[PDB]
Amino acid sequence: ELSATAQEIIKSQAIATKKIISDYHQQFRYKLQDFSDQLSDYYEKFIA
Amino acid sequence: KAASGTTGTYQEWKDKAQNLYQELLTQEGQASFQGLKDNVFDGLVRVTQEFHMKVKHLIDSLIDFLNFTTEVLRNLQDLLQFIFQLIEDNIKQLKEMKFTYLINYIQDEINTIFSDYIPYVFKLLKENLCLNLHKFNEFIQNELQEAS
Repeated sequence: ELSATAQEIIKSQAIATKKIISDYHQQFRYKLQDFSDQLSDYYEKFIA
Repeated sequence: KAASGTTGTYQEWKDKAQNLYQELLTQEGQASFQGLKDNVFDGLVRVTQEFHMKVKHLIDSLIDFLNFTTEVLRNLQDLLQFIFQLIEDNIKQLKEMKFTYLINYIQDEINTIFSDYIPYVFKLLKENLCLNLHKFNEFIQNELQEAS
């Protein structure tokens, strides 16, 4: 019983552990895209 | 993998634990030690006989070595042989009157006493309490009558 309980607990933990990283990586990339877009208009905003 | 291995090892070792439980029950029954006592007594008798022979040989050789006292040495040899025979008799006796029985006897006695005599002692205390209380009532009634 103890072995089964431990196995199911670790299985439950693993999915959420992966889920967090999966959520965060895409936003990590979108931030790079946003920053690259921002750099384009720096000179124009400055001059204007 | 670690959990599987641990469970396997535990289940493997569960059997020898129960074998040891049976051995412990046998030991508490005191039925596996008397043989060791018999073996050690037999070894003691054998060693005593061998040493008897060696000592008498030593005395006999010493007599000739000195001659190379006599009556005293021969009497001492006879007395030492007598003491060796006494020692052998005592060893045989000790083998005969082994102590293994009283251990099991006292074990059974305590096991019986705990479950049998203790409630009776409690009942004795309860009965004595009630009797003393009633006697107290009687005596105070008499004393109060006298005081009145």
